[PDB]
Amino acid sequence: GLQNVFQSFGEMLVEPSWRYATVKFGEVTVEKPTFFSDDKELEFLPWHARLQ
Amino acid sequence: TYVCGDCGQENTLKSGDVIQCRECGYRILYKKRTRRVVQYEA
Ligand SMILES: [Zn+2]
Repeated sequence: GLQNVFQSFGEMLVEPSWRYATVKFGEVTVEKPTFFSDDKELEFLPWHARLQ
Repeated sequence: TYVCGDCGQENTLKSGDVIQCRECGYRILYKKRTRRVVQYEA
């Protein structure tokens, strides 16, 4: 589902008026829900999100 | 006394900034029951 969203859009060329900008998007990679604490990247559970 | 989640270890950290447990990255603390004499009705 995410590849069809990130692949059906066409980025227009950034022309303010040489030097112009053109950005693009590649493959979609979704990670797992972790916890960005002070020790390390801990395992994040759905009841940890419910209690905190 | 405050036993933490995901690991069996008491903390007893009654401070205004200490909210997590020692040697454990989680921050969920359960209050431990103190053996006091309470009464109920049957
Ligand atoms: Zn702990």
